Amino acid sequence: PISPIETVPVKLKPGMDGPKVKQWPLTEEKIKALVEICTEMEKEGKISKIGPENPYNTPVFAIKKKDSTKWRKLVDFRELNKRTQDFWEVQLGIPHPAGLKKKKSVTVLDVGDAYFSVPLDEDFRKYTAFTIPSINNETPGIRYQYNVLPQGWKGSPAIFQSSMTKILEPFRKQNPDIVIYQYMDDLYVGSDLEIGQHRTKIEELRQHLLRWGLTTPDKKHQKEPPFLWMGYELHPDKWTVQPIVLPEKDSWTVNDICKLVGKLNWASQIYPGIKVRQLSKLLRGTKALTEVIPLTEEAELELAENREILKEPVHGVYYDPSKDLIAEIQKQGQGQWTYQIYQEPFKNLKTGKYARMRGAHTNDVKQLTEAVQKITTESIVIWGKTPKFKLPIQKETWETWWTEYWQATWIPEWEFVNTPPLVKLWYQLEKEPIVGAETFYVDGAANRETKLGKAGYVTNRGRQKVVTLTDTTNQKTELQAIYLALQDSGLEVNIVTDSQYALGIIQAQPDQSESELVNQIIEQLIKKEKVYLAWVPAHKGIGGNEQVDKLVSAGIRK
Amino acid sequence: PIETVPVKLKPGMDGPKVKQWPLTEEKIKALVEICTEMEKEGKISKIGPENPYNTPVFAIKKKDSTKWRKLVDFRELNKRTQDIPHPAGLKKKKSVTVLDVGDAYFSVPLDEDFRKYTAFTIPSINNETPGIRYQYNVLPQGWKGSPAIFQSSMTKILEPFRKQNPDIVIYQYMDDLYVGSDLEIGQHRTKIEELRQHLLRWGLMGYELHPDKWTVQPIVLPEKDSWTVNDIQKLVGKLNWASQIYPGIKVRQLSKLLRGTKALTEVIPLTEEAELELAENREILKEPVHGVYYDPSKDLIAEIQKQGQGQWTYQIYQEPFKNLKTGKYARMRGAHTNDVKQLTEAVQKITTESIVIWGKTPKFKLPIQKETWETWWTEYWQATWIPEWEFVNTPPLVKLWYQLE
DNA sequence: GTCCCTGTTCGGGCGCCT
DNA sequence: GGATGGCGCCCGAACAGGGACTG
Ligand SMILES: [Mg+2]
Repeated sequence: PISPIETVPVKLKPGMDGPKVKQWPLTEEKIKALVEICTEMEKEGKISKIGPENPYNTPVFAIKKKDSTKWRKLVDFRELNKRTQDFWEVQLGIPHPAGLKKKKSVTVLDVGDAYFSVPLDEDFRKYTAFTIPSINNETPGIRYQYNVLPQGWKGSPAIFQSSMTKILEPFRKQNPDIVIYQYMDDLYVGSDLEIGQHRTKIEELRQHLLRWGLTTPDKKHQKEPPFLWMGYELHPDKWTVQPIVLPEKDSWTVNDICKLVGKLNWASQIYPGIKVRQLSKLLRGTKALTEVIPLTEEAELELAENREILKEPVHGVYYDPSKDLIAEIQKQGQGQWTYQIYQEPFKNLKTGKYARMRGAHTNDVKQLTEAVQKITTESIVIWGKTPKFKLPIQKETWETWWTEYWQATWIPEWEFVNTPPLVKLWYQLEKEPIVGAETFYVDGAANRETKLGKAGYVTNRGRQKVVTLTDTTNQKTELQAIYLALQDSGLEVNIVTDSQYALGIIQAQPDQSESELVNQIIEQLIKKEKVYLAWVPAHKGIGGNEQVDKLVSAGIRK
Repeated sequence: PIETVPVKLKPGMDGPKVKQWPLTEEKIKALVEICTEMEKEGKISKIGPENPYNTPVFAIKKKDSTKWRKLVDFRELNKRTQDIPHPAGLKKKKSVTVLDVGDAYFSVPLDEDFRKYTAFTIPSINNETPGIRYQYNVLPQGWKGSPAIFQSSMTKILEPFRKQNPDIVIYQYMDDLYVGSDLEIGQHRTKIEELRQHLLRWGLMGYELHPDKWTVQPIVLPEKDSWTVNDIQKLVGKLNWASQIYPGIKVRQLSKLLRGTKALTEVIPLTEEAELELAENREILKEPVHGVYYDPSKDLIAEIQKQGQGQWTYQIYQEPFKNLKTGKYARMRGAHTNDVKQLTEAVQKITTESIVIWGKTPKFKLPIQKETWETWWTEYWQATWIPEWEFVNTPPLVKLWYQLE
């Protein structure tokens, strides 16, 4: 039937009018499937025949369902959507089985003909006009309009999900201890009741929905485990993801990699150790989906070790609120991280990965803090609380970092775990000038017009050197000078630069960088035993910042 | 009951469309319990997705109480809302108490054509349920127009208490009422309880301020008996920057001591003219900043520098190098120090001073990653207002300028 | 003013679930 | 083949903000 619920008032954008698009030709098979759908919907009152008083029209087309047998009537409302008002989507996320609590009895049933049972605003039904042909010369084409929610409209998902919440509100208020996970028309129902008393409560839900025009066909009424819910399999005490089959081409293109990485990201929620850095690196700078790209040696190696992880059995458990939430992070190279959330040892609730490369320059401690935040925000969505962490970083290594780091950074309750590779700082800048170390006064200068520059230094022991550069900037010359001082100094050196840009990068202690010049600076800083970096204002006559400034400015400035 | 007052937006500005951020379980349970009681009393109503506007919402649990306070981040709506002398004596009272009179805004209805802009969405744990949206029917708490529309009725209530106590300054900002006096500790609290009873006769907190103790942290210079090249180089760079604020600062004689290419650990004896130059600079930093006038039509900018060891320095200004106040904020120096928890306490004390001194919230430049702040800042918030902020990566130079020895 | 460098946000593609 | 919405990932693109530079 049709729900007796009040419609949602919808308007077009100001100054706009309904669409006027002609129907494209359709396959004979699709025409025969669209007429049986429309002839039955016209009887049920879900669509109404219109005449010449309706100047609007919108194409339609039909695709197969996941059931693969019946047909789904879709409408290409791309024009009406551009002219329809803006909505606020009520679906704030996707439910995850790790957030489910252990229930005594579980039922998963869906609503039949979900959209087509919710009415559409009467003043808006004229814009949803469509036309369907038939056997030519034997009967012309019929023109209907939607009296319910069409599949292809912008506002249909938000209106259905909102109306579904209003319908389930009296049942939830009356049965506050019956948990109903509501995703579109799928209904996961859990209770702490005996199976006989639970099935009684299910019929009360089916009679309540039937009162609001929503039927629950027995074909989609699951009564025994495993329950097929949101793409998982719910057993009484554990869950698992439906089988994931990776593609296996030999001439991988952009579109092929885009779906391989997409499936691996979906797999990393329960399969620990998934890494997609090298595969995602190939997709850089591409232009077309059909653009073929050969895999690299590290990409072949990364894809191989991923395929081995999926050929292993793994499952998740359900959340117990009386116990703690524990997250354990493991480090992979090239800024990759994986984590495992559990309450009992080796009984994971779920897993995951973090590899978002943030900032041009960073280190492992920054990336670990970023992973702690992404996990904390993700845990608040699924369980509503913050987990306790098990991080592969020493207490002293963290105390040292947030002591010298000028920004406020904090990690919640955690403890150190000895699971290499550990997170460490590969070098430490000195806080005071080094006694017995040669003092380098470095400076760089570049010309904006010709892109020519010079980087060099003068030392308090009489040494000086100047290197010419081509196609450089003023910031790069300042960095090139610091790299030159490290190259020609001993294991302990004092450097004085006038570039707060270069000083700010080095004080943050990066171990990886997009810039190869900065990486070369990082490698030098690791080999040094002591480094002290001071700053003086440029063009103020301070020595020996003046002697080096006059040396690099010669021939490129003034 | 009472006739509504029409309120519209600014020209060419749509309503707010900010997405709700994840809330913890104990905060959602509190908001659901509060919204149901607000809906029973007609203060809010359910709305659908045809309302394209949304404003985030959360809750705070005050110190020692099992009561939650609903908080709506309405500062994005206040920027779009269509646009009394500030008491200069409030910053001079011995003690000032802050009262939360936000409940009084529920007695006045809201303009019907404006209610659609005050929408918010209550999320569900693990997305068990789509977002349940509401909208306000009366004057919302934390909105710019709520104290303005209620300004007429507010003066009627406080008038007899203002007359009976002329030596008491009562200033209102957002859902807060600032009450200061020169009474002794005890008679002040007795007088605060008198106002609480007088405010409960109509319909229907923390902690305790002392604006007399609000001091400034001036730029101080190091004092040594043995100076090296590094010590003088760091001093010259600090005075060179400080001369942007204090034009009297000179650095001629200190710079000539560094002629040549010297080692950083070489000890340099101060000449008489250089030692005198350092003495004159210390007196200049003691003088107040000249020619700084408070412009109400511009934002108050507040920078914060993490100095470590629980020390936090801040400066309030509107124009570059035109500081209105430079102070510090120190807390516990333990090993379990929470940087985020200390930073939110700093921005609350700084905002509280701005509301007292100038009656406006400052715009913060916060030295913290954006993701780090939004994840934990609501767990330590305790005020009914929310100042606007941006996130920055400060140079470690400003850290050393406002340093402390 | 311009050039440079780095930050965040946005929408494109893919993955998953009427 | 030809629709919509949610969330996730990754990428490049279009901004905004601050610092340094020419004469
Ligand atoms: Mg320089």
